Amino acid sequence: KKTTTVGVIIPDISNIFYAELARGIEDIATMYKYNIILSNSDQNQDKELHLLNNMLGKQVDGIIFMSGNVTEEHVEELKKSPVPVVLAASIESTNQIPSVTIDYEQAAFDAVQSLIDSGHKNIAFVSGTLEEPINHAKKVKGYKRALTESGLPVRDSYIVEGDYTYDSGIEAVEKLLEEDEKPTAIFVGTDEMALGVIHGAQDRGLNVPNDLEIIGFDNTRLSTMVRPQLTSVVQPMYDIGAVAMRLLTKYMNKETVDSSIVQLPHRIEFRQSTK
Amino acid sequence: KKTTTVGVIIPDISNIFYAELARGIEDIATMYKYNIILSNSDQNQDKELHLLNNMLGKQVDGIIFMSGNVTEEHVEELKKSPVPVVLAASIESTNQIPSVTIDYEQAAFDAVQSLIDSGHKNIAFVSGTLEEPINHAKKVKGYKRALTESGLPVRDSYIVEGDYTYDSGIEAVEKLLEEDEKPTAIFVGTDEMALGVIHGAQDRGLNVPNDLEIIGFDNTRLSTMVRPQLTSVVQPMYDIGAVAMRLLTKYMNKETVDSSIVQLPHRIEFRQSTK
Amino acid sequence: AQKTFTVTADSGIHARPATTLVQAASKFDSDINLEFNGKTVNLKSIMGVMSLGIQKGATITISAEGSDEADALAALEDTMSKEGLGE
Amino acid sequence: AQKTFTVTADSGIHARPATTLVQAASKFDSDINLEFNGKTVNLKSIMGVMSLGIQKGATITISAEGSDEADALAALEDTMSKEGLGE
Repeated sequence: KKTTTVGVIIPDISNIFYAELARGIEDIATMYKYNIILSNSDQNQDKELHLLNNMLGKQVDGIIFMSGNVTEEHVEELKKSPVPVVLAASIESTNQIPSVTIDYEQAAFDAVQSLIDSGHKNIAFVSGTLEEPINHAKKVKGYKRALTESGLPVRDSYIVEGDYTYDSGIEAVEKLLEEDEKPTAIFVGTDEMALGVIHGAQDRGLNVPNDLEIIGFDNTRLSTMVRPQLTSVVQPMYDIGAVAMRLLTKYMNKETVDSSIVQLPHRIEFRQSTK
Repeated sequence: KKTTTVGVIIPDISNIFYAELARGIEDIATMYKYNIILSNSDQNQDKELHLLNNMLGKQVDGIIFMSGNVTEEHVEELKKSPVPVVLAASIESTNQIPSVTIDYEQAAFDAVQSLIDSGHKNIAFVSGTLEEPINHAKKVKGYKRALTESGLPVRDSYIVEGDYTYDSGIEAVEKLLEEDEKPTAIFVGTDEMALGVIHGAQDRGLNVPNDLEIIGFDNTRLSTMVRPQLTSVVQPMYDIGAVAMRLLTKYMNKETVDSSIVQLPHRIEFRQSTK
Repeated sequence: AQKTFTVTADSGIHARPATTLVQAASKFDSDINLEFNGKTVNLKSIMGVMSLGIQKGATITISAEGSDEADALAALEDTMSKEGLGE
Repeated sequence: AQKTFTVTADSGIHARPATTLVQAASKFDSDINLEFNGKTVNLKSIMGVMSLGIQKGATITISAEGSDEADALAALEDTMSKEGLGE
């Protein structure tokens, strides 16, 4: 029966974000003696949906799954799964599956409004994948709400969404700054689409926070290796790993789980892309 | 007997370098249907030496091990190991254990001398861990040889070694540039200890390659997200993954192995920290 | 019965630095605890710490209770300051 | 019997872009091959490709041979250009 081995299906562990997430997982699943069967998901409904099955076949006492969009059906096979599943840094409406992640709406919101008081008029959003319920229903959500709630033109084209690259982070700041009405500020999810933006406008001659007051997401090491250093949202890529497994563990080792759905703390880490 | 599962003991997969190494491994060990039992090594002789044992106990048809210093003894338990081991992007004198990696001496050498012709007088080295036989017996080796061989003062203190951080990459450029005799150039292993150096001198007011002509190692994405963009050594963090397992696989699936010890190609990728 | 601290690590108590103390604290034999802003969870747990989101700034309080308190308050004081934590 | 190409991907043929073609090429039924600078290894292999260190620049040559050549030369031409490779 129980094999003391917990699979996990993460997108691409080339990705720093997801990287520090292993450590998250790896590091506790060890404390609590379970070999983690890593397995790259490459975000694809069959790559996901299949790969799972096996975690299951090659019997593993649980599964901490991850996606940038844990889909309607997905849940079903997931609700079905004979072994415990604990969605990590991923999200799906129903709460039906435990899920450790950070508070993605409000975090989005805070920086936005905490830009506006920096005497801020025309703000902007630059996130990736507007499909991911992690984006369009969350970081925009907050981007918008703190925005509306303080009467402002929620300009449905003040938001462009390159992938999760630096190159696109500069390339978005361009097509957004091609526009007549130029932005007193900018928001961004991808921690490095922040550099994509700083050395972004900084390449068409424009000082920060001098010309633009920027902010972003994650706070990951990448938020230091820049000039200005980047002022961004703090999310614990690892911490999500940590409290993820501890939680699956709590389920795998019949312990009494408190909240099946968690949201570790989040603060703002202002380096320099903000005054 | 054979479990179709290959363990791997890598230092810290928070580390980008090692990160893209999973993909390396993960991605082929899948093509060739073996579940990889990741396991963080955190560079420590017991953390290493033990952790192994288990790959072995929880029967896994092979082991691609990694360290920044695969030690004398290490080999012994390794030579002993009843299952195939294929050292990756790691090194140990004897060739006794297959080993896929890139050519660490000469690569070091090339940039050094390919700095010198850039009309270069007083060069410098800034690598991490001078213990790692991967450093002191290799990147310095080449740093030195191309250096001597073209008669130059191989100044045993033109080389300082912070850890593998950005912060230390700036902090080394300082204590090296505190010196009377200032460097027409600089070498560095850690791809990000390059940024550590560019925004390093660039912080005490000094243009690149204007004031200093810098170069470094890996070429990993981090070698684009900087201004100047960083001119550095190209090593395939993933590719090492790839040809690593394919090789273990060749051993695990009694195929005829060509060379037990490989060294995938390496070139120079000059962005801008070089003129 | 304990100590009191002022978090010095700019990445608070997260990452391994976190999985680090939950560790030591795991060991012992006392009813350890972390006191951060009103709130306070056994230190012998991960979630609780992680959940308290303890950044770089505040005053924190160790909470040792049981046949081996003192020893912890010290394996730990010596522990977090060793790891760039409070002081 | 084949084609000929000029590598456009600035990170040559490494990363998945590598594990990508070894793939397609894996499939087929022909004696595929990669011709890069004199040297040339079956494309149905990883090492060989990876070992040839094929950066962004050079002219490369596909090498199709056997009952399903043509099909490859095309699943592949369409393959690498699809993946930002040669053209």
